[PDB]
Amino acid sequence: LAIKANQRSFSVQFVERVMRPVVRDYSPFDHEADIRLEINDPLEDIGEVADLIQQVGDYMTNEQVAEKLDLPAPEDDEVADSYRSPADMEKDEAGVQD
Amino acid sequence: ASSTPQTNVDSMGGGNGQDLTFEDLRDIKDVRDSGGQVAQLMDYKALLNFGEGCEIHVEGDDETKQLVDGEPMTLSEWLEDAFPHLDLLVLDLGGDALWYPYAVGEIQETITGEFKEALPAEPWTLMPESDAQGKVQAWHQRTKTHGGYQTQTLPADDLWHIVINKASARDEVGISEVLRNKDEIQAFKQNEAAINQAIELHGFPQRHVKVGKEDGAPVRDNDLRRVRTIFDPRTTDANTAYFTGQDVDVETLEAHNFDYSAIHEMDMRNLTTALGLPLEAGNVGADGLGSGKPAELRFALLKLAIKANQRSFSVQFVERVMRPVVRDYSPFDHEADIRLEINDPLEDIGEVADLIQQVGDYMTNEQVAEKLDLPAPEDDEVADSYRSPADMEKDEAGVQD
Amino acid sequence: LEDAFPHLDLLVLDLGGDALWYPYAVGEIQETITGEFKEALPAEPWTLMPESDAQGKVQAWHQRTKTHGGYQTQTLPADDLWHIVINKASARDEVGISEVLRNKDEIQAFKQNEAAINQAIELHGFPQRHVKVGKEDGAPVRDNDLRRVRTIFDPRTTDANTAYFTGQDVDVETLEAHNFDYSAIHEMDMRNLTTALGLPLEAGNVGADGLGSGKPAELRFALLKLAIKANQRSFSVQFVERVMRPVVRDYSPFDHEADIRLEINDPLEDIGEVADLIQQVGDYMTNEQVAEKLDLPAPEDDEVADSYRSPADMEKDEAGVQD
Amino acid sequence: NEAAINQAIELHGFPQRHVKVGKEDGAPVRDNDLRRVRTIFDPRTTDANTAYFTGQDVDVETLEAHNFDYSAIHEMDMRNLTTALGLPLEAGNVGADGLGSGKPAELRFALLK
Amino acid sequence: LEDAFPHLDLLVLDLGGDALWYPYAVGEIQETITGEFKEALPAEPWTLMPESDAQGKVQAWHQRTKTHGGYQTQTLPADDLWHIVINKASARDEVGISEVLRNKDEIQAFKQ
Ligand SMILES: [Mg+2]
Ligand SMILES: [Mg+2]
Ligand SMILES: [Mg+2]
Repeated sequence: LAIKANQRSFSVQFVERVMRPVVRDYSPFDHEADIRLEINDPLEDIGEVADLIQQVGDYMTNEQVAEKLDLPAPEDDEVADSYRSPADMEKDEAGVQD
Repeated sequence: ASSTPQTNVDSMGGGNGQDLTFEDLRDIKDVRDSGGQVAQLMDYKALLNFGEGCEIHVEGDDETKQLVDGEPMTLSEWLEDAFPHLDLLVLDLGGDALWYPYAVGEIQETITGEFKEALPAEPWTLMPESDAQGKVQAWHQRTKTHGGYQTQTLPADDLWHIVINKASARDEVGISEVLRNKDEIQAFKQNEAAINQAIELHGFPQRHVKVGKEDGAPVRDNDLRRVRTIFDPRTTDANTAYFTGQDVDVETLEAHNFDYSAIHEMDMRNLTTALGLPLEAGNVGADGLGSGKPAELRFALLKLAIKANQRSFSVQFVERVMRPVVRDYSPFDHEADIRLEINDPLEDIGEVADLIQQVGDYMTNEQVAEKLDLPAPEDDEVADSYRSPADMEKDEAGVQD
Repeated sequence: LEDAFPHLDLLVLDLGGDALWYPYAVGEIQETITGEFKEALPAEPWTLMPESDAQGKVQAWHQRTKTHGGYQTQTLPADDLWHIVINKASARDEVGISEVLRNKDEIQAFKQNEAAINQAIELHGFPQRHVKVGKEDGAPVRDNDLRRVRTIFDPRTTDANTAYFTGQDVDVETLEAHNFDYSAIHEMDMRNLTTALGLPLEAGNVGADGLGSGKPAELRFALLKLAIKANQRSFSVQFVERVMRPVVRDYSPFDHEADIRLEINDPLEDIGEVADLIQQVGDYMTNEQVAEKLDLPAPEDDEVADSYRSPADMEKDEAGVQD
Repeated sequence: NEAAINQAIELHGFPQRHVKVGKEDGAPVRDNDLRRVRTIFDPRTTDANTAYFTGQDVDVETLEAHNFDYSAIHEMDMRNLTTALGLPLEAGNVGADGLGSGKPAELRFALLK
Repeated sequence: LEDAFPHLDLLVLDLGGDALWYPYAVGEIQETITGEFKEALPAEPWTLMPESDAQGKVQAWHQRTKTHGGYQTQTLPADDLWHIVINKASARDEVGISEVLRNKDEIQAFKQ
């Protein structure tokens, strides 16, 4: 909680008074865009995340899983937005008698 | 059957404002500013109550949908745009309302038209003036300056104030938990100082050289100066040896053992319990209480206390800062069913996942997404279903399960 | 009623708190500037005392409040006030008992023993230096002589690694820290106070051997839950009967004789234990009964709400094959 | 027995300072002389790290806190009262070895039910 | 932004470290010899102190640095500098608190 409070306080402030001025002054983009910087939790357990994904992956889109699991989102938006696994969808290109 | 409430409210008008002087308020700041163990404990209280962040809900949000910036927003989208860093504001004000009798601030605008922010004010600088029915009718401000102090008064119309700790309903001015416990805080600091001074004197052995024969010739100060020069601990080293006549004795003041650990554990127990924290927050522990139903009770009590503070803050923040912002700067209905809710700091998502495995068959996909702290499904038809969205996708074809 | 009492969770904690401390919680019913119900508004319970008739019913309320001078006094006809009593001597007791006043002697005993320990730690918890000067049966040493010795041996200016050189006729004695079991006195005090206030020992940051385990644990936590249930039911009945029903008469188009219940949540539920139960015997519970135990909204369609097999199982029977 | 323990803790639970003044077999010290010594050694105005400087004919003795097992007296009293009122021992915030386990537990909870 | 801030993981650790030790992390925005953004460039926080207006906003920055003799002094318009405060007394506090100066007494006690 103390780390989260410090991280959010730094992140908001870094975006608002160094990233946004750079987007005004040196960039062809809109500086009013919804930029967030986020700073990683130092004490994550990826095994605890993997356990969670096994228990309730059936309620998470493939992008939500990739986000929690700290991976790039899937290549195709159609599978990224699906709930069932990308491996399960590939396995449904043919496949029989499971 | 009353418009004006017909029951009186114990107003100490003989005490001008409340009996809280600016010096009492500035002494709360002195405790907060000072650092060390007591300040860190009250920071842990703020972080438990408010550090896990927040979410805005509007009951029936979908029906609010309106073209604001020529494009669609519901009131939840508009409020999320209006209060973009609400997690910081909630931790700041929630902190202030735990230390001081209130958090307090003003509503600010852009140079013409739109809402800027809800802007806090330094709570030690401000005290309320109350009417005979206990309502704050004006705010009085004293601030440090180029000279000593400057003084200011404000009509209580564009300020807002949140009270967590209060004596009762009707109490619109609240209580500082610090001033309430000042005697216990003083006791803690005094015992800490007593231990530090006792370690300095008694925690370490000291050399006592005795010179001359007992019932023999007396030794004067100039004689002891030469002996001091020989036995000086400044220039002695670990493996120095001494050669003497029989009439020189190297005695020692032993380190006189006392249980400063138990005194610290006692002090910390007193302070943590006085501040309503569990003993564990003070880096101190107790036997048996770490286990079973004894553990379950104290952590249940902590979560109940947090829940009470969170609800008291959340209701009040909506009713006297979010709703006024919706009247003054917004195209939506201010009478809409807005709720702020502040996250439980001590959730176990593994326990939630275990629950969803056992009884997911009785929860809609939206109820599951809510418990699991995720966005609701994209299509309302699947959101409202009871069987998993992955199972419904699997039923686009699928065979021999 | 949910629209009439939007923040009832806060009101219940406020009044329930007051009715445990004081003999009663007490307050009034308020209206908007014309017409509608505003709120049930509490009043400061230390400021109000009831006047009882010969049959023990409260016939009037008497209020004393601090003011610009000393005190001002007020009297109210007990018609638009309402009051909740949790702790009472019996039925017929319409005025109730303060649990604090009832236990005042034990609270005093606790505070006295606490003060005694703090003073004992200050005097006896820390060793103190005793320098003795002069030879035994020798020349006497006067106060002005001890002032110079005090200046040498001053604990204020001494540091951890100071060394001393003396003639034979100076003795640096010590008052040891004289050991006493203040921890056991605290445990005893806390046991007395918690048991007097009907809380378990564990609430006081104090614990007991064996009592954390097995049937010994189960009994004390059962006793706590029974005491809570008794208070909750006593408050709930009374809140409905003498504030919610009057509001339903005076400001509502509904029947005040309707079967209203307020119920207050159990603080010590284990949702995992409930989920285990639903797995074992869900096959005997309707979907509404499951949703009630599990603390969820009832299903959207009454036909599925009233069914015994899961709503997910019924959805799965919209087609589905080869399970 | 409860009142007796509270009084015993007050008198015997805490150590007390005994300053003895004058030389043994020496000149006597009168009440007005002890009043001035009391003023020097007063526990009311003493603090944790006070130091004392004296001639040889002043002794700072102590009445140690004399150990007695008030916990066992409480456990005995509570066992007496709970059993007299037909409640299990556990109701009084007091416990017993072995009796929390197995058939020994099952009997007392069966009796209660 | 990923192209503009290629080593943000190091910058965040440097500034985040400074903003925990000192009342603020502080720095400037730098450009290539003509046109494009170079980097957000930190500055040594012990060398810089802010000047606050009556409303508590930093209106100028004041800099003292060691040199060939003793010290030289510099002043900057607070327009092209930027500064991050983690530890602060309240909102409105734009100058922040050093956690070290706050705990100096406890640090001295430890070392002694
Ligand atoms: Mg001689
Ligand atoms: Mg003589
Ligand atoms: Mg004589």
